Amino acid sequence: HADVEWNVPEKLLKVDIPMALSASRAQYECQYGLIERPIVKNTEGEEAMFESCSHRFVRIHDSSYGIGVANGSTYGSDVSSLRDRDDALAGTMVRMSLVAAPTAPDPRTDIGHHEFDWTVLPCA
Amino acid sequence: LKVNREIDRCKRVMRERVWPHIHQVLAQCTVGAVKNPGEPEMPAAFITRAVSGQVIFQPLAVGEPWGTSWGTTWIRVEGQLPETLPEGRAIELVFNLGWLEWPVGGHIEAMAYRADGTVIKALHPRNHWMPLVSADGVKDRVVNPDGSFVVYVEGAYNPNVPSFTVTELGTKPTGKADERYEFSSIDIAALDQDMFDYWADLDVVTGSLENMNDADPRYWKLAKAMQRSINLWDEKDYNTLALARKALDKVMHNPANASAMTLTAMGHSHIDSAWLWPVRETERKVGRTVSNALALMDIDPDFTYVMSAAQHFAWLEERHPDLFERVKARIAEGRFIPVGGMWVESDGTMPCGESLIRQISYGKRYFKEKLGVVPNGIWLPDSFGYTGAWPQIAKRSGYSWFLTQKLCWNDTTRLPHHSFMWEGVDGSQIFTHFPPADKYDSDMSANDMAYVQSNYKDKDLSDRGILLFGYGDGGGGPIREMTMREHRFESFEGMPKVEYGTPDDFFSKAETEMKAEAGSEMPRWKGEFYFELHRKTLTSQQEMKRGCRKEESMLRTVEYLGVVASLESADYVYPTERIDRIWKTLLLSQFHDILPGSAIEWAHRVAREEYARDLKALSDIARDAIAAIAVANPDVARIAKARISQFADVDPWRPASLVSCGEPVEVNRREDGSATLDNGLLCVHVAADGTVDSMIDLKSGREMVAKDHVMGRYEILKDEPGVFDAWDVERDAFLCATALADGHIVSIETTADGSAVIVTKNSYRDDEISTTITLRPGKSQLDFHADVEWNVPEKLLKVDIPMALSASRAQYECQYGLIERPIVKNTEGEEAMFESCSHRFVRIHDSSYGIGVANGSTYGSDVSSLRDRDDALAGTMVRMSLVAAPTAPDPRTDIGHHEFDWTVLPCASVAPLVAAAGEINAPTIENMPDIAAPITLEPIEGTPVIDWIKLADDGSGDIVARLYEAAGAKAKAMLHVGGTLDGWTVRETNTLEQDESYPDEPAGLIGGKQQAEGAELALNPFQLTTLRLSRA
Amino acid sequence: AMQRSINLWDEKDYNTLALARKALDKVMHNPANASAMTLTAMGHSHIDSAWLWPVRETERKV
Amino acid sequence: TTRLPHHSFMWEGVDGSQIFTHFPPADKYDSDMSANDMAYVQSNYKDKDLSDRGILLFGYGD
Ligand SMILES: [Zn+2]
Ligand SMILES: [Zn+2]
Repeated sequence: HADVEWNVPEKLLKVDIPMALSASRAQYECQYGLIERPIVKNTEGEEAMFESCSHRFVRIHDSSYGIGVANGSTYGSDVSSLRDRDDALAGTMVRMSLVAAPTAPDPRTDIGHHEFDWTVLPCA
Repeated sequence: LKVNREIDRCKRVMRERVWPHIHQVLAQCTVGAVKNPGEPEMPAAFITRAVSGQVIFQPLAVGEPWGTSWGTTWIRVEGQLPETLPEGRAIELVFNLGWLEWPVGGHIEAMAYRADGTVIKALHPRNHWMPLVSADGVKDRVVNPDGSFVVYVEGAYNPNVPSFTVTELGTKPTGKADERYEFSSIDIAALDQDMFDYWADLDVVTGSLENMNDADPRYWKLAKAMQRSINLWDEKDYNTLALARKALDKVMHNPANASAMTLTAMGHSHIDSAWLWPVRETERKVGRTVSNALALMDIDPDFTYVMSAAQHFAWLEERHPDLFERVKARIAEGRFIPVGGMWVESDGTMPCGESLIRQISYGKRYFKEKLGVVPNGIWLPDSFGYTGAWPQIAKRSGYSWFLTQKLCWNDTTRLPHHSFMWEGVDGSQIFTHFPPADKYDSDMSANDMAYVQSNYKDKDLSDRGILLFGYGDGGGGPIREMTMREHRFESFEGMPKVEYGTPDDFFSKAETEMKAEAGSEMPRWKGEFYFELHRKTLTSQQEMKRGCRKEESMLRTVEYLGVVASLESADYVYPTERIDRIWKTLLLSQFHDILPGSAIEWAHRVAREEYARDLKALSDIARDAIAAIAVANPDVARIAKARISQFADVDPWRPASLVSCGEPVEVNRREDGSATLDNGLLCVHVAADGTVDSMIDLKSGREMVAKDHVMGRYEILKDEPGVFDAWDVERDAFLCATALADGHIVSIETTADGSAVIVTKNSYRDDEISTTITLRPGKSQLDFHADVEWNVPEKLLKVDIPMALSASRAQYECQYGLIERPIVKNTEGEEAMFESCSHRFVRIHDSSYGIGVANGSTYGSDVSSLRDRDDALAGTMVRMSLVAAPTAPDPRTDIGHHEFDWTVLPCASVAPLVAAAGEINAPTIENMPDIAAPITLEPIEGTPVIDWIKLADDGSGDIVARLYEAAGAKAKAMLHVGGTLDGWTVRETNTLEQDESYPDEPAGLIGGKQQAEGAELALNPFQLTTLRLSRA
Repeated sequence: AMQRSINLWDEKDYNTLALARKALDKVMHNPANASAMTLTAMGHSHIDSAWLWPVRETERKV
Repeated sequence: TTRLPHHSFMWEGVDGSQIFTHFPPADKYDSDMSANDMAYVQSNYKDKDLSDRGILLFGYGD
């Protein structure tokens, strides 16, 4: 549970959740049901999906295990693979966007005191 | 415009006013020849027989074909080498035997020998000349004290075989001269180096005007000098030549641009081990190409040449012993480079994991004892896609980089990058590069420079590429015209910088600089390289695909028995050499032209009867080894019809039998023709016309057949493609398929064991399909076995399996592991994947259930969703291709009597599917005593599978097991060993059975070398580890 | 280099300016091609002595 | 309708006397010394095979 006192414009904040489980696709939820999107983006069109929506949770799983993260009010995230310092596969990074501060139609947008809540679970 | 019309004048000047005045003809030679349309003999045995008296050499006829198709003509040439030869000029023979120009390695070739059995140089369409004197007063050894000399020429009258066209040429020696090639006066000529340099300069200059734009002033400063020169050269006054070259010099020395790329050029000729010619011809092709390569290492230094396919080196060792010691002299020098240690350039997707590992091993072994080299990367420029398990195998085999180019022919999509990091399913990554020229056989033209620099897909952060040149696909190598137009492109402002180099150094520096430059932005590709072309190569010649699996699936049994018999009986010699010969013969029939089945009728005929011979020879090593175990354990038990299938459901390598041993299977014939098979675990209902139409999983209580569909319906597609008949499938065919609704049940019966069988018949206008559906007691799977009497060409057969389970992706298997591909293809690039490979099974599953289908020899399939007649979702259709009949290189391909086997399972997890695939692909043997396996793992968690228990190759007596993980989840297990090898140690190796560790690769064992009994194993998803057990 | 520079200049921290210019320097010093033309530049402004204004204005324009 | 063939040439009158004439290849006297003008000057100059020399005027004119 985080309390932010955002004051600087033209910046974007987000937190990360590095998971020790590696898979080829990530699992989000829809209004009713679920979808999966690639993690490693191969073609030119896939690299255009570098940030995506997520209602209330994101799950990275395999045949027999999985780790999930559920949020309160974020609505945004992105996933990518993680590589160890000796350059072996480590897991998957799940970053979820918390608060941004544009300037174009609103000069003073999103200034001060935002709350955020989330939770991490091991879930088969 | 005036310039474009000035280019034509310059090209015609090159072709007529400059080119002929290079070889000044001095005198012509007397000739006599002997023809032979049979199979050729070894040259060494002919020369010594042709020196004493035993050949007559009746003279040739000027203007007639000098041979017959697939024949050999030996020609004895005698000249005089007269006096008054021009000063400081080279003297060489010129062989103009009626050459064409388009195919270099396709039509006739030749090879010139000395009168002791030694090779001089080979003769090809664009490279037909032999050095007599080298413009320096030194003569070749074949010159008498006077000008007399004598040459023997072995000429191969190979016909030109079209790629896709019905023909009778690729069958057998005809004895007739179909394509006429004349003789036309072999002669002697003096070479003019200055005119030759002038022609080279003109060629370099005039080829750059087609590729520049009329915006830089260089385009105009060039086209002016080209015009001033050819306006100054008068072929009737030699003194003007020196005037013409000086005009075309104010533009030849201009330093390259600041940002221009840098290309590393190496000579390279690709030889397809068997395609459009018999395999008895490839040996001579390798010989000719290599001889050409060494005759170009004395035209200029600093020229480098690469060569792959250790099998080619072996073929060269046996046929030209003298030409072998000249190669090794260059290897130690550093200009001749053997690359990519492998037996042959195998296929990239079809062979199993053990095939690839054995190829790498045999190649590395040959490159060590003979040449003394250790390659660092895999050389595979020509292949119909790549499996996706390649990165892990390569990294765990000691390799560092990877090379491909064939993936440019994709019909829909272009890959994003040329240099990138390729990560497999396991997670290991390998640096991969495509040559930007989009072809391995370049001619070092200006067109190729312009294309390389203007097509390279990573010009912002790499500015470094590779460039291969030479005449390939049939041999021939590079010609001396290519090398002397390389020194012109060294700087040549307007074009990339070019320099010679070796592949290892280029790859090292390119990878390291691209890494240290890009940062954590390095391009990356995870998955497999699906080839969007040539879909029919998965089913082109079925007897080749069935042969590759049946031989290899039983090499596993034969090698396992050698382990069991070498532990039981105290005296039993394991036949290493026979097995090695069989393995090499197998790896030769997995070339990228003969496993896809796209070669002439002759090549497949030979390769087909090899599978028959080695299958028979293999099942005599087996029964001779089983005889040893039979005397060591003389009273335990013996069962007929056993099958050692790795990873069963209860006992992994125990030899299970074929007698099912359950309670009988109740059969309920109905009056309308339908029947109802029902064992304890399934309730199958077969309709009146084959085609199971409902299958109940009595354990869970779920329908297994998609509603309003029937399982077993045969379709026959109408595939008549545009080009590459034996290669690819139109999408149009998928629209034209017609089901065989007619049919009936021929017989319903039960057998002695208690299983139930149903025998069906089906026909389409000439041919017959008779299926046998079996239900065995105590097995939750349905077995199909079909016998086809295929007779109609230009058709394609396949069966369908409609599944009552709907998902968004389908699951196939790779060499080691699994992959998933979409079912509903959304984008334009996805619709290009309408047919795909599948080794041994396909699974359609969801969160809590799944249905799988395993096959025996098919290798091909495609999936799509199924929609009910009221237009609600029904399930998924799985169709797998059985047999096709092209016509292009083989007029009579795949005619008559094919067999097929497959099985369908309900499987929540993947373990029973793997067990069923292993159990359906295993061969049968007789009188096999049932004894527990020596190596066993008790699964604490996950699904680890021991694949290839075998003996060591060092002859020391160790055991080597290759175990992996086949579920996609981490697996923990521990090792249990039988009472025959207690006290033994265990340790971890690489795939080549050597004590080498790599920091970027996880290991299986926990610890080091320790006692075998009780050692534990942890395997991260899709990991491949190798255990070695030693007596001490 | 154009992309690397503007990704480095933050108008709320002046010390980053010196960092941004150094990125847009690995490409500013590259010698012209061998065959490039040569142009002789001179400052020149053409004054139409009378057009779209009275002639009493051209004097001030000069 | 028509473009003249050359930018630098010898202009001979009715009498027979000749004078050396040049057009600035930028096709305008008021240039702003932009990259567009460099690209245009080098890619439009009509005698690049034997002259490789041109003039370039810049400033706000008219
Ligand atoms: Zn090839
Ligand atoms: Zn004016």
